[PDB]
Amino acid sequence: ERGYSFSLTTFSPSGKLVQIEYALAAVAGGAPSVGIKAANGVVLATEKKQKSILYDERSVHKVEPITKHIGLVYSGMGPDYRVLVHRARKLAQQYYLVYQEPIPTAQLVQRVASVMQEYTQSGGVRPFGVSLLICGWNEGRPYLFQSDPSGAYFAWKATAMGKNYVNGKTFLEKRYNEDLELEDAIHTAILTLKESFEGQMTEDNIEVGICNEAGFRRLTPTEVKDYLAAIA
Amino acid sequence: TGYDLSASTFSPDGRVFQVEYAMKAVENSSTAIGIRCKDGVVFGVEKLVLSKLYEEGSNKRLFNVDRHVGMAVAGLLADARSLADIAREEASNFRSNFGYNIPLKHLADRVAMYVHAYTLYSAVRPFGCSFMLGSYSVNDGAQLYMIDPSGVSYGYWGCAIGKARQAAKTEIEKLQMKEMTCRDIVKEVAKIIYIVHDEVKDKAFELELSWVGELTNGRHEIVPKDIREEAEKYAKESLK
Amino acid sequence: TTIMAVQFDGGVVLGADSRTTTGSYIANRVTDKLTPIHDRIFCCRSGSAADTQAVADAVTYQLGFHSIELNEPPLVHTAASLFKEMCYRYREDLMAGIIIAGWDPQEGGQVYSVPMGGMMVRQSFAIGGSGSSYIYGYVDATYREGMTKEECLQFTANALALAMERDGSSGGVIRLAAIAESGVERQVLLG
Amino acid sequence: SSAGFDRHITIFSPEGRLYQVEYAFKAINQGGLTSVAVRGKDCAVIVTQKKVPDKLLDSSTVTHLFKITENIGCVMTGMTADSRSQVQRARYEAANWKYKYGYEIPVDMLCKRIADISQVYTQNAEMRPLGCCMILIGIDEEQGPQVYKCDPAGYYCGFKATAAGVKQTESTSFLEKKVKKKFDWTFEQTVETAITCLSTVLSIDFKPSEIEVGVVTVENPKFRILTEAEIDAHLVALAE
Amino acid sequence: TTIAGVVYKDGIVLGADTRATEGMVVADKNCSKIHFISPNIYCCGAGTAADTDMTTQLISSNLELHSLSTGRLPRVVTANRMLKQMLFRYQGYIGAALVLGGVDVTGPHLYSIYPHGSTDKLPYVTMGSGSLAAMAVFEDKFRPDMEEEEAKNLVSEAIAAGIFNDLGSGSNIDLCVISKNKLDFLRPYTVPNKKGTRLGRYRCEKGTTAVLTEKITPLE
Amino acid sequence: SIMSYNGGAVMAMKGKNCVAIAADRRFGIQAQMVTTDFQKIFPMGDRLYIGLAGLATDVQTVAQRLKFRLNLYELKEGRQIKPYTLMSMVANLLYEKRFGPYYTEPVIAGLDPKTFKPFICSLDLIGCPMVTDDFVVSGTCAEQMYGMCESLWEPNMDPDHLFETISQAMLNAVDRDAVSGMGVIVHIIEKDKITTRTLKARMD
Repeated sequence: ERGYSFSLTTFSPSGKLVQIEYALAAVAGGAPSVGIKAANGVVLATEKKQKSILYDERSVHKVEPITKHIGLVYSGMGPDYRVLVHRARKLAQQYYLVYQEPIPTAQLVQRVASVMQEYTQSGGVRPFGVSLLICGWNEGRPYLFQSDPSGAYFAWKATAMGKNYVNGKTFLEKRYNEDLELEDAIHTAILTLKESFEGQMTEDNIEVGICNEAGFRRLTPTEVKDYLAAIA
Repeated sequence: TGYDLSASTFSPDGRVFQVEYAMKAVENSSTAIGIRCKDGVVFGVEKLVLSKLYEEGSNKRLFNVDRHVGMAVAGLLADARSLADIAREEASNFRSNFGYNIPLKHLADRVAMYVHAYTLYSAVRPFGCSFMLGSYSVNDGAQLYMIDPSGVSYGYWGCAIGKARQAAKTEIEKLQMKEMTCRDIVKEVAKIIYIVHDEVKDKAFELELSWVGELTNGRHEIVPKDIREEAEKYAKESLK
Repeated sequence: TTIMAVQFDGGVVLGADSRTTTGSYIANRVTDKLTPIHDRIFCCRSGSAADTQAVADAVTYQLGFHSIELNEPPLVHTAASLFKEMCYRYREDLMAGIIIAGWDPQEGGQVYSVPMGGMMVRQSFAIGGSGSSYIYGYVDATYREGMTKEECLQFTANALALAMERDGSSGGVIRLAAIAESGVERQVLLG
Repeated sequence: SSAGFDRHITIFSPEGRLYQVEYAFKAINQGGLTSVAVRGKDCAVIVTQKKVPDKLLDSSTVTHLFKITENIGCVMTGMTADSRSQVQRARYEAANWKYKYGYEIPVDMLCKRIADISQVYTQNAEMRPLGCCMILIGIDEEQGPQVYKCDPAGYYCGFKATAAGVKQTESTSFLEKKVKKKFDWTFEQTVETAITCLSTVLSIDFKPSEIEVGVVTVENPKFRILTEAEIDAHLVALAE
Repeated sequence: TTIAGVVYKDGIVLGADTRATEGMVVADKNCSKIHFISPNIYCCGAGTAADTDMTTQLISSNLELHSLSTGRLPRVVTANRMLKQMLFRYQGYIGAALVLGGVDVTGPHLYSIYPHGSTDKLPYVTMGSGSLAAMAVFEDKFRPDMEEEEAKNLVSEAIAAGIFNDLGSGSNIDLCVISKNKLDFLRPYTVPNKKGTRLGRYRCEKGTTAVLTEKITPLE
Repeated sequence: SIMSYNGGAVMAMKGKNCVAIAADRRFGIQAQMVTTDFQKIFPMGDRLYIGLAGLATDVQTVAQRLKFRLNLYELKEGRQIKPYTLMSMVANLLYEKRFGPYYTEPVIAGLDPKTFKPFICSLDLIGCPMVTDDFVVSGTCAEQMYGMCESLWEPNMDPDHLFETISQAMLNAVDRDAVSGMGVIVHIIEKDKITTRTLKARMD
């Protein structure tokens, strides 16, 4: 190219960055999701509806593993999601080649947020449109983090992203507590996912991954049919 | 309109006007036609004299890409010269890397992808040229190709590029070209050029005929029309 | 190591020993010295093992990509041209004894020779390898123009068996291949 | 809502939209074409019409069925120049799989790598996002046949019956009305639904010389383009 | 250093020894020479010890990257193609002699890799310094499609032939049995060499060593 | 050799719940000594040390590069470093100079930061790690140190007899070496405290 390298983001006279606040609007207009940190594990659940009766549901996955104890979901736009996944995979192995030890979940979010930072400040590119929820059970205690296209990150007990997140903000505040089991957490994660779903919730409209201390695992539709088998 | 400065932007209905604008710059160029017989390809260019100080064979639009491939350009002449040097250079690498002559079906693919790359970026513009590609082989017969400024390239039996694109192929298609020899084609190309617009809004023109096929033993060269002068002896008989 | 290639009217016939040695020890007792490139073009390789394996994978990548573009079966002369480009450029770095043979729709059977220098030449029959010098005077007193396929399978089998009997780096088992318009007939022989 | 340069380049608008990519979704529709893919059985069927408006224009150099590898074939919609450059990357990166990894590329893995190239054109600016679409077929061992579809936005999916071109909303309404009952798919049922869905949406009842059929089956897993004769054999078979 | 492998009727048995020397001095009495690659593929190392360690972790990193992106079980020919293409680029400067084995969808596959980049597919291989002694047991006592315990007895016999040749080991014969479903990994499979007992009195006294300067620093 | 240019000897030994490490004190060019207070044992956090031997250039250079990477590690993570993590860190640093290698051979000794578990390992000059359960040695006088440790080591030893064993091993082996000596320093660490003693050696 010509080699311009000028950034597309500058300060308002009020002092706000306009484009990053626009990218958060595209995050809120995505598919809803929920994550709940329980006493023994972390539960992630999202809401996957095909637009037709033709689409296969065993092809694309939403709950996505990073390492064998770290998973990752999103609420935003699908195509921008696959970039940072493949980025975070290669980034996790670079830790493992140096230190010969699987990366802790706190250290992974340190580096992935710096990647999403770099597309805001640099030249000619726009930021992402994808927020994340990152989970894992490293060193006994499990973890649940959220990143955003601004580059910041937080640490949630239980939160929701996507459409109607202010409804799931209130519902999880009244439903969650200090401790549960993993099985109680999946029960209240579907009950908050049943808040904004369609008329019928099947084994294929939702898609759930968990974090045991034995490792990360996403659930097959055998269990999710048997778990939503009239358990609320 | 107001969306048509760069070639990197879309219109609100989904097209690129910078490609649309460059196509109808070729439309103002003089007519050059092409036609293939059962054992060769015959080119033909209506070329008009600038004033008088043209020196009878200057700045010709019949190029010579390879041993057996040549062009029949029309449009911006200087833009076609640089584009012809891409095709000259492309056939040399195929010779050096594979040891035999370039197939015409593959040569048109390599050029059209290079034309395609100027239709994407904002730093460059699309080409303002369109041209023909003719060749002949004993293992493949004769082929005739056609490349627009957008990069769309596929094969014809006869074609025309210029002002009278429609007005020439109206009477190309009334020829039984599947069984004619190319020596019979040469006097038939001569009338099609001479039918459309000899000196109506212009003053004078001059005819150029390129020539490849089995009679040239696979070579590509200009006709000997200084020999026998049979084009103008036969095209000017259509006065009645 | 001894490799062999004879053309006939229909196609070509290839042949080799195995015995991949290292100094005076046989590392591999049985070895595919002949390698497919396309469906009708083989090569038999000699010289360094790690060099000729690396070259043959690159030519298969280039020729296999080249024919899908043309939607045509490749020429045998096109395949022999690609080995010449890598061997002449990366000479002083490789020790390759490639012989390319195979049937072609345009031209029938062909045999090409690419020795360690980097030159290329077409021959009626071509041999190569370390133990090629021993049968080297047998082959031109026995060769006869206008053989059939079954004579050439008999011709190369007796030709390879003399070097395999004699040369210490050669021997093992005879691997043969017949390439024609119909198919590829590969067989393992001892005798 | 034009704010800054959101109607021109790839930046976010208010309300989270971005308009240049969703201008590309109807950049296909200037082609004037419709393609249909059907997976029903141990086979997979592509069908797409051609449009030949000229007698001078050839017949073999038109077909949009493109052979990627021996087991993978594809069909292209949208504009022609962006489509053929897209196939160049698909042919190229399928051979890099075989060179790097030592076996044949899956049809699922190839549609990812194509969609990631369309991602960077969406992500980075001053780079035009390739207004064309691609549908693949192929046989996967221990998985059966598959049909995939890649967007200019980089969104891919894989599904049973696929319509692309101008008439998605009419054809996909018909395919759900057809594939709701799990009828037996015996490789003649697959072609018969692939033909008669397009024959009702366009309402043509066509001659055997307008369409093509690409096919792959687990009895001959090579990609295979049907002949003009055997297209007529399936056509008179559904003539009731 | 003696490593060997075999292909029986269902899977692959790998074997190795447990000595690393420096010069002609035994540096390690127990060194793990069978390396992890994937849950179906393992690899034995010979040659430069640090070159085999850093190489076998890089490819094990990329196959974990490749299979997790693909979503299915890796292939042994993928691990072969990565190794032979890496080692050819270094022109044999990286001294690594490898035995590669695993069970794919297609079945068991055994390879041997030389540090210049030449590979061979064989039903049984031996590598290392004591490879000549171990190939004696194979070439005498191999028959195709053996059973489970017949194959484990053969490899443990072939490794033991190299141990009682020089540069053998402080013998702890290792075995890794790879099958279509079951995976085994046995570090102390056979211990033939026992160090004799110490028969002397070595009475040490709390104060038989003179100290010039002492120093105490507490902790928490 | 280049390893025999300055001499040196580093020994580590595992006890019951404690671990000991020792080194000599002599610095000198090939035959001429210079000083008797050259540090070869460096603290890397609490209850975890490292010892270096070989070319005295690369002894001081690697100990500064490793300290550079350690402090950046212990600030991105609030925890301290584990002993296995340091061994993987050092082997990465040595293998980067694969063809320009540092002429040193490290020895790492320390306890677990959470539990009481001791740890010893040593590396080559290009980074082949090697964990043991009894002792590791490095330096020019390697073979003298193997002969003492194979006879004097016992499995489960209090910090009293662990001190006397590594003292008798280092004093007798180094006096047989020519280019090593001039004093021996001993660190014996445990869960509660760290004891550093210097021994009465032959100064010849």
